[PDB]
Amino acid sequence: MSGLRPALSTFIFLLLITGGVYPLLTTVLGQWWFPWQANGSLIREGDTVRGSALIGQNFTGNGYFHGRPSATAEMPYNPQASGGSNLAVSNPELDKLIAARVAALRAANPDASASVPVELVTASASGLDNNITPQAAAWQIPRVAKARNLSVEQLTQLIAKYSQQPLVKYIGQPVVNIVELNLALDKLDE
Amino acid sequence: MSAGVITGVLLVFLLLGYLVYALINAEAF
Amino acid sequence: FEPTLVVQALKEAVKKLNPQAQWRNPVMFIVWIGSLLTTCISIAMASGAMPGNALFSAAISGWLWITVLFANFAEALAEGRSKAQANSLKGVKKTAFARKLREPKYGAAADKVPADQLRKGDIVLVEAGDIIPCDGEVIEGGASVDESAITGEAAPVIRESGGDFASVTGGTRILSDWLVIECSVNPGETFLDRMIAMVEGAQRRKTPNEIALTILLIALTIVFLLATATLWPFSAWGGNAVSVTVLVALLVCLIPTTIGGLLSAIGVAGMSRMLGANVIATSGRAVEAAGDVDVLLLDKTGTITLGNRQASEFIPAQGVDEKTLADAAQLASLADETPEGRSIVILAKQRFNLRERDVQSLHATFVPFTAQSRMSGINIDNRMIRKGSVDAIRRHVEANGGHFPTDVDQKVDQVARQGATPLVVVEGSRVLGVIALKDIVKGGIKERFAQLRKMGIKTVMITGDNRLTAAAIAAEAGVDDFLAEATPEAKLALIRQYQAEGRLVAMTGDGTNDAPALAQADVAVAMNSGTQAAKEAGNMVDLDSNPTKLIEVVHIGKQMLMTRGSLTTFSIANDVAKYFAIIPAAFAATYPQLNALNIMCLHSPDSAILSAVIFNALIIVFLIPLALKGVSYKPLTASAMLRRNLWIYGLGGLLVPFIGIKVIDLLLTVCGLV
Amino acid sequence: MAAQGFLLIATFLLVLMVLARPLGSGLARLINDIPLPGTTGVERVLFRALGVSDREMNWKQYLCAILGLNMLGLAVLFFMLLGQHYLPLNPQQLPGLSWDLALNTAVSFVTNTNWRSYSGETTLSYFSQMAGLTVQNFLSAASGIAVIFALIRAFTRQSMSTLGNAWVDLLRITLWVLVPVALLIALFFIQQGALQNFLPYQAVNTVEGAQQLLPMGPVASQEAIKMLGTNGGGFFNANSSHPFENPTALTNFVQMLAIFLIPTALCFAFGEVMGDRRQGRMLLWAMSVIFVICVGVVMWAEVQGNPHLLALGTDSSINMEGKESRFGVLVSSLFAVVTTAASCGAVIAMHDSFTALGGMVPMWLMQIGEVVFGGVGSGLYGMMLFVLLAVFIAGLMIGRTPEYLGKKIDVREMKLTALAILVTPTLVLMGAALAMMTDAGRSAMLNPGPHGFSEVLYAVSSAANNNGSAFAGLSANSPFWNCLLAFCMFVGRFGVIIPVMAIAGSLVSKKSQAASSGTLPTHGPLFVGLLIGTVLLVGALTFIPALALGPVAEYLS
Ligand SMILES: CCCCCCCC/C=C/CCCCCCCC(=O)OC[C@H](COP(=O)(O)OCCN)OC(=O)CCCCCCCCCCCCCCC
Ligand code: BEF
Ligand SMILES: [K+]
Ligand SMILES: [K+]
Ligand SMILES: [Mg+2]
Repeated sequence: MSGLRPALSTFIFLLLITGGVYPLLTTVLGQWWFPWQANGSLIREGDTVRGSALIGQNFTGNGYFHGRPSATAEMPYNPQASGGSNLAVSNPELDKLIAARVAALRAANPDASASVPVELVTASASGLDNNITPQAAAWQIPRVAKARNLSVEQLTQLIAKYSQQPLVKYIGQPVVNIVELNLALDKLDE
Repeated sequence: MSAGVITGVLLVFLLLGYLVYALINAEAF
Repeated sequence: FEPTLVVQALKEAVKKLNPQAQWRNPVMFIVWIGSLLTTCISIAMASGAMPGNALFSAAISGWLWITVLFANFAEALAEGRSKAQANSLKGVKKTAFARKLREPKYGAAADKVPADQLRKGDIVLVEAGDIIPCDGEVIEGGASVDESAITGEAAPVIRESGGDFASVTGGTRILSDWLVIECSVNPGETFLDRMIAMVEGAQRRKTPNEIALTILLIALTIVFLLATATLWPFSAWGGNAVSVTVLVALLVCLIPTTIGGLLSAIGVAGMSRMLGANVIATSGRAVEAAGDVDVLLLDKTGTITLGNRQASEFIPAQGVDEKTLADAAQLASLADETPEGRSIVILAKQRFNLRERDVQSLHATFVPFTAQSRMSGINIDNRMIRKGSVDAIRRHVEANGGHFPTDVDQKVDQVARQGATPLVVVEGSRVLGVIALKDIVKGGIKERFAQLRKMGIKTVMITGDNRLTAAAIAAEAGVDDFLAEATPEAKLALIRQYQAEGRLVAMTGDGTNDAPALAQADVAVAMNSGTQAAKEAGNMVDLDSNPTKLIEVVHIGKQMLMTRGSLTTFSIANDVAKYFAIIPAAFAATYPQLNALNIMCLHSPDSAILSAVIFNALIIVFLIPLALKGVSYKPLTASAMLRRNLWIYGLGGLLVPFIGIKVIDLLLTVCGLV
Repeated sequence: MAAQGFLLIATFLLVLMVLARPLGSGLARLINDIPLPGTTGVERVLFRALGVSDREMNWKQYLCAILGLNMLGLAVLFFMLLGQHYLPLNPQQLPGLSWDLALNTAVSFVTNTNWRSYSGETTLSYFSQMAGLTVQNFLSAASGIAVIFALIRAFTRQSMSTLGNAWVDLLRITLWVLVPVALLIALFFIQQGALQNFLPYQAVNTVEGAQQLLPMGPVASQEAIKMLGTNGGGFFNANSSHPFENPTALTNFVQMLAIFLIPTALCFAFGEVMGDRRQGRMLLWAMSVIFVICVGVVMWAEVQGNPHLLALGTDSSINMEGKESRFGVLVSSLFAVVTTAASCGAVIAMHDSFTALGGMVPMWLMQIGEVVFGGVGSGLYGMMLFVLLAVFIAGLMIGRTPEYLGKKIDVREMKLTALAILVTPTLVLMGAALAMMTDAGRSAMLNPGPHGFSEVLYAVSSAANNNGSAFAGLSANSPFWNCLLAFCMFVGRFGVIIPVMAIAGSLVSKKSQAASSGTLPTHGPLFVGLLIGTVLLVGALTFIPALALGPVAEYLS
């Protein structure tokens, strides 16, 4: 019985309840309790936004900690066209990319080991990955120390300050927040 | 499109129709 | 299976290779299509229209043709002569005749013409022996029609003009003397035509196990069809593709042919077991149907009771010297030949000493049944003995003058209420008493019907005889129900009622009024003493001619259900494993890497597919020797039986494919055929 | 790193059973038409106002009610998407979708597929997302839970004709189950970092000279309901790896739980409604053995990884090519299996960059019918089709009559079960065959070799099984692909729902008989093994040639 009255009433009532009331209630409660996470978790340096604390940018300097590749549509680390390169394992273009990335990393960091970490050489799933494990971000303390004139002790304590272990060891990885790490690396040297 | 592939598709569809009709009328068949 | 049956099955197989008759078998029809495609590909290759090897596709066509031909042959034997035939009824209808009678009165000629030339209003003439041509209403004369095809009771009934007993039927043989019939139905719809149409025109259903296995077959066939058909686009993507002959051969190699052949393996093995237990079965489904029956319809006259109503007791009148009654009955019914007269003679002669008087050389004169006085007997020197029914003797005695007694009235009443057919003996006058003629149950039947009630089979007892008798016999025999006075259409409607509820019915009859019903029942056991019409309509003759042969039939049926189950496990496992053993050989052409998936190291795709067709053929042929052997018929729980089947059969079925195909391929490569 | 894999799987399943056992009691109160504790006057006023005064429904009326609700939702969502340049809440003045893309999106969301051939950041406009896609998440999830309510009622009702009211089932399910749970999950996610706001896109100026434009939709509510009702329709392009949808590892764990929550609860509830708990624990055992074996295989395959990495200069060969550094490779493996088994479709990693076996296992889990903790409501009645099939086959190999939960099964149900089991594989094979035979269909593949065919197969497999996930290298935004996948989704979904309602209508009118010699118990290791065998053998006997020319060809290469 697709009776027109109970069918149209059920659908309209569920429409309002699950389309307006539920979104609105979640928005009001979020904006009341967690207004910084719900508005983007943006970083403010006065009147200018330096980016979310979750999105991660394309650092290319020589005194900055670099993240993974992106492979987003228009430019690297583009929040408007997220999506990673879907090159298979058997695609030779993936090897073509990885060889060049390893060569560039060995050329930029001639003072560390010659076994590049896997994180830095392969793209992320969203192309907006702000995170690299402590070891992958400690592989490049020589370069950043020479560039900044810091010591390895200051830089390793800095990386330690921005690491974030998960609750239990086996549901995630310990990771570094690169955007804030580099903002603090700037604020350190005035 | 061709002759071989079209004939094969026709034959496969006829066989599938025949099998589903024989599955609905399982008593006769 | 004597020789003639095998040649008949071979011819029915070749005849059933027609596509219009193969269409009713999905798996074998697909094998038929594949065989046709492969023979056509082989011709197109031999002629030069296509490139390739024509003798490998010819060998595959030839083996698919052998698979189809043997499948049709095995199905011929198992279910070739399972239908209800009306050959005897038709023979009576066609070889009939009768004599048209100009000048409707008796004093005229007799133009012998076929029975189809008659029509409504004609005036036919029949005399002793002839078979009444068609329906009608006697107008002149009276006789004794032998209406045992309609009712069942083989006692002649008097048909005469004027009164109520004037309607005759076509097919019942007249016995006493002449009568002038006037037809009453156009040649279209007589009674014989009605029941010839009831016999042929009644279909037997398929059991539930058959339908379940058929649905499983069709599901597996759709699965394999989709897989092997869509194989071509997927393989043609990566450069080279899969050949066409390889495709059709793979299709007709993968599908479940063993499961298709299982129904005939169980059919033949069931018929063999039945014959071993002294029942001649003509249908293989009948045995499994007996395996799970729920009702048992039973005839009375012919089936349960001997069927000729022998003599039981003498009952004299007041001071009439019972010895005199017995002597009179003996000397009177002497010349008679019907079982009732000889039975009276035997009863009197073994209940008293009267050997001296029996002789056929003496001068006495025997008065046979005249149908005008309705009493037979004998006339000896200054003697006149007459045996007859109550009312005929009443008329005779009243006509002479002698006042009819009153004791006989109540006496015959009592005998009738007992469930017998009373007679009367008279030595000119002073009726000498009654001689009940009750019909005797065959033998140790109460026990067997108790066993049938314990097994969980209801026991109706249909009849074509009056209620008094059906009630008395149903009491003595020990059946549940009964339906007295049931014409053939009544029996057939009862069967259709009972088997419309879903349950199966197992009628056991012998006469010609049972042929409709026997033609519609699932297990139709016809007594070996029954008429040819009964024996042809049924689907298993009972050479012991005992109603309670069903207690052994249902045993062999339960055992054939156990066998059908274990063989079903074997078949399913054999098919699922042959898929894995065959299909890895359809990838060697597309990607060389997939050679790693060829676990049995078969030679090549061509050899693998030829091995598969050979193995399919050999397995269907060997399935029958598997059914014949049987299994251990122990009573096991559902789970224990399932686990045992899985272990022995399901795993033997798993290993037979791989080893069988490998050895066949080894023989091919060793012999050089590749 | 095998101790970590074992601990991850163990903790997942343990917390899942703990959370789902209490909810199963609630769902059992709903299947028995009993009102929940405190909602019995609210329910009266609401039903009187909506005009749904209780009056039962046979199977025809129930089926027609469900289909009518779904078609009304389809029409509404289609027209809404076409005309989104007239509706409010459009900060970036996006234009209305096409006819082919709007049709595919409507059909996908209405049938619980949530197949995405677009980019949500630059296509939809805060009102298609809010008042369209998530309304259909709630409605499709409740339609699926209601069909299974009707089927359990058919199994437990003795000699009746009516399966209860459908409108009351939808309202109870939605209001009392899907909205509160979703609200709590949404508030958690927002606490962890997800978005909830209606602001215009934010203009960032990077630490260096670059520029960025961050999208700022109301992400958390749709995240919560998408996971909870196994819809799996992301707000952004990267489905559930975007830092605004899966902020941390705790949210990822809670999403993995949410997906498998109601499936498992429905299994506990099915066990409780028959009065025999063994009946339900049997389903949980069969489903869990397959899920654990698949997870272990995928984890091993990924941890082995790309062999060329360790030769080009890298330090380890683990496959970290399509995975976020926020979750490990073990977590991404577990989630790949979880989503493909659960018919959810939310992807935490790029399945196209997985290795050959890694990618093969989720695909096969999709292709066997999604009867391993399958979709919300869909998984359980799919598994019940397979249970009826296994009971039939066992009856066949013992020679006795089939019988499940007392009621005797006849051949009309066997015909319906066969058709229902054979509809999805025909759509998969036929659609993939048509896709591979037309230039338009096979010009979408991104990768060469057998991996292109693997992409095409995975896409039509996902659409035909209402899964949703994809390899995402397939450039499947064209009229051909949109129309093909729309047809596959629609037919799969409803051509499976219809035979289930027919079977329920045929079983509700029987009466549970007594034990016999043809009654084999449907618990214990024997029937679990028989049921696993049935499922895996049907799947293999259909998809082995298709998987030998894709994943296995590439793996063995
Ligand atoms: C190589 C190529 C591979 C192709 C595979 C095809 C194989 C087909 C048949 C062969 C099976 C061989 C089985 C041999 C195993 C022996 C069985 C046994 O002994 O059961 C052992 C225990 C009992 O526990 P219990 O304490 O004793 O009982 C306490 C009661 N609750 O559990 C068990 O594992 C039972 C396991 C039974 C599994 C059966 C799976 C087959 C299902 C058939 C499905 C086919 C349908 C076609 C699809 C459309
Ligand atoms: F032969 Be029965 F009496 F019909
Ligand atoms: K989904
Ligand atoms: K998706
Ligand atoms: Mg008889």
